Amino acid sequence: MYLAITNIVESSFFTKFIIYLIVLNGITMGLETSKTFMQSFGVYTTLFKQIVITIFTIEIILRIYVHRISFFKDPWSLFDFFVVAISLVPTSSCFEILRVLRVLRLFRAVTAVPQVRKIVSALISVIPGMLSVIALMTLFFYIFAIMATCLFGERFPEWFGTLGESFYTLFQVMTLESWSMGIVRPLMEVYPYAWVFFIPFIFVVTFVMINLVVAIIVDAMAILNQKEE
Amino acid sequence: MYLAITNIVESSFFTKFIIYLIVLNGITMGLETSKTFMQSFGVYTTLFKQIVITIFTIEIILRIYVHRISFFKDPWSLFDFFVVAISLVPTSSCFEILRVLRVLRLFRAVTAVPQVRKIVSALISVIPGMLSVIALMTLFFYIFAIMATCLFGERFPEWFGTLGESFYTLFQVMTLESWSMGIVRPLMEVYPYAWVFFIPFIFVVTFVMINLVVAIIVDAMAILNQKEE
Amino acid sequence: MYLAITNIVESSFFTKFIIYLIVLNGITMGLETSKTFMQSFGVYTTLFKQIVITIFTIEIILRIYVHRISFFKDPWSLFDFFVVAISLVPTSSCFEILRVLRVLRLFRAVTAVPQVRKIVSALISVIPGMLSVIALMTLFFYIFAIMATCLFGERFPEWFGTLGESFYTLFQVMTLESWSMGIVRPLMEVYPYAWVFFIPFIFVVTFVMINLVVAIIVDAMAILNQKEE
Amino acid sequence: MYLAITNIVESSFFTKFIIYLIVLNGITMGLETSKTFMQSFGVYTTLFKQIVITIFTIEIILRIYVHRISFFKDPWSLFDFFVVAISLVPTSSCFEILRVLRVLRLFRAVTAVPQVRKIVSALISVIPGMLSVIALMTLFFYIFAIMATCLFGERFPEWFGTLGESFYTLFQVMTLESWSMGIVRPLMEVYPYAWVFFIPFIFVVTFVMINLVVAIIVDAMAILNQKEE
Repeated sequence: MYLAITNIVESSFFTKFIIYLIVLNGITMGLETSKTFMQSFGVYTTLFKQIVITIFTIEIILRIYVHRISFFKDPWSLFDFFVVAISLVPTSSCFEILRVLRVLRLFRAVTAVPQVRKIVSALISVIPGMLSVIALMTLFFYIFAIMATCLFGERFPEWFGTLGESFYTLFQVMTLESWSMGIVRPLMEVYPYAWVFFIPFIFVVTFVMINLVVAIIVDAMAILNQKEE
Repeated sequence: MYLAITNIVESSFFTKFIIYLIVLNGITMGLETSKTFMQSFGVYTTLFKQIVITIFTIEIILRIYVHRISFFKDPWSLFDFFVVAISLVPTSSCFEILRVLRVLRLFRAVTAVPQVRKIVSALISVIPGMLSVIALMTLFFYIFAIMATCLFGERFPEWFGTLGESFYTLFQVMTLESWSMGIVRPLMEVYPYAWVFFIPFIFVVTFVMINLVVAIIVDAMAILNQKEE
Repeated sequence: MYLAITNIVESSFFTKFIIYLIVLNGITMGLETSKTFMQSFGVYTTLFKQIVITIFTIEIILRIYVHRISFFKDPWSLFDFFVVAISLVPTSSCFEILRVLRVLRLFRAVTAVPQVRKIVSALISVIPGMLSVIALMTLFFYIFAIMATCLFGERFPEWFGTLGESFYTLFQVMTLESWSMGIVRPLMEVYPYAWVFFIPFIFVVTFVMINLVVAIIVDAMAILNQKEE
Repeated sequence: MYLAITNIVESSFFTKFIIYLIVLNGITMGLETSKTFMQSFGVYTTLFKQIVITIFTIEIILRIYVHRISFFKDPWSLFDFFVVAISLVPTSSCFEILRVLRVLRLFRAVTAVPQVRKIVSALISVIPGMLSVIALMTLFFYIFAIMATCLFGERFPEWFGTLGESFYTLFQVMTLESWSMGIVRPLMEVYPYAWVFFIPFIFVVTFVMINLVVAIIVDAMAILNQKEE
């Protein structure tokens, strides 16, 4: 009946069986990289793949059939429905296998007891300031990318062509690798005063990326210092 | 009258209209990078640019006409007058478009509610120590640049020529990229005991740049630990 | 007798003599690098090596003979038995000399007084969260290595061949050096939309490596704020 | 008399005159890099240098003559006597000009009021743990340099020759630049299992360099939490 199926979806036996077969498919996705193992057991492994994908679709849509609107409030349901919906089509560049990320559900069972609850609570509570931090960083990258494209546009072939590639190059200047010997020394061969555009930028955006660490450390100590009042 | 004009400058309708047209020309500068869009809609877009910068000078000087000395106390007024006055000349290397940075005014509206007030209060209160930190860093770069120019002056063409380029090269050694395979291995081909000039330097200035992070984290927790007394 | 030998193993004279000869062989392996010193005093030096490893095996197995099961509870015993048992064979790639690491026992005597007790207590207490952090990081490297092998498998010769080398290359992208000019610019010569695989990855795993620093700083202040209640 | 000379050494007029001429020689050592300025005003400038260094020796030895043993307790006296005594000889590799670092004495006057007293107190109090941290790091570099020299000794020409150069190369691996494309990819062309020597090392020593930041942040908050009891 309706009540019996809503019991049987929440059965720990069959749910742990879903976890069993999904970590099984995770390790045979680890085995698919070894081409010889796919030469040896190929039809068996693609049978494993196709069967666990169709029964994965079966169990997710049965989770819909039991909890048509009751399935809405769970962010883990947001996670697994993202995994089903975005990775529904396999006629693409083989990237179905990110559904292995479904096994992240098992790491709910480690979030409870051994002191990582405070860390994940800090990670959850750091959201409404870190989003404003990344919006400020997007504004800085926007204005500096448009300034860099107005300056170093024509005479530079590949690092400042479009808006997206100029954003990419200034992002790589933020990641702090070879801005001198990959970006500056070709640029000072033409423009002798392009250094005064980079030197504030490498300061300000890495300083904001340090301020993010400051914000998450004070957010991870606010819950600690809550315990004295 | 005079009072009515001082009311009409503070009208939320026309002020939000200024914000509307400034984010409009901000995304128009986002569109100027795509040169096909400038090929198609060019006269319209440059009409947009010229008209909104003319009325931008109009509204800023009207803000002067209403608050001749009352406009002095606001650091946001310092900001917008910097943006207008330094970027008043367009007969230069195309860099007018940093007045898009004016839309930073809109991010006052996010500074109030969602917990970033403590972060920006930490960033405001970190000033009178971080200025001494950057003065110490400037002194270290000064003495190490003059020592580097006395040592590696003649026999190296471009990394230690002037004072500014030597300061630049030691700054890049502080940014920690290819000091070995871009700076050391040509240097040890001539001077076999020039390593002991770098190895203290890469330690001391990166250690001070870590101490800056220490100072801003303790300043971002001082406001937190103030709330128990 | 049995009791007298269990006293003489704990004799401070002979135990500090073991410490004397083990720091002696530490600086002897510091001297083995200079091959002229091995040309001059070589037979004496290898005599020193063979005699101290023979008597080292003697004293460790005498520590077993006195404390057959009483020797179990010490993690320092785990350390020295690892050093003896894993490096018992010298017919290998010359790597016996990591038994010099035995002198780490002497740094127990600095762990007591001068304020490093709090640091080593933080390092001991940071274990049951940092293990979950490294398990999460291993899962991320697993899924991103298999996704990288699906995407950049065939047409790239050495950076994405097996599973281990693809894991290695994405680890090097985590170490943040030349992902652009060593990994991206050959990749964008073929795939024009392979950047959107890297740009989330370099964000998420370096952000988790920053979160590790957050966890160890709040663990090093929890013992501090313990002292007010 | 004797008392009057011990007053006249502490005269604020002549002491501020020493500070005046030492910042004067600081800025003209900033000017010596411009060789045209040395072409124009050269004899005057070297006259300035020679006269103020001989009167610098005069005032330092007068500080000795007034306070023969009373000059011992000051670490600033340790600083200025280091500056005079180690840099007394000018017949060397031109490196006299580090006595410009004497102007650091003026930054005592900024250590008092504007909140940096807590930062420099944290920097003073971080000593007896950070020395043990750097001793541990020296031991790690010692054992890993000897292991790297035993493994990659013969077939590698310049990165693993002596003990000092192998220490230097593993230090550069700690500085995290081109360990892959400068150190690994030549090494995996011969040894296919040398990666398992690097991958623990780049983890452990950068993790200890992060733990240094942890120690200095908790030391900079211990003085903060001192103010509640």
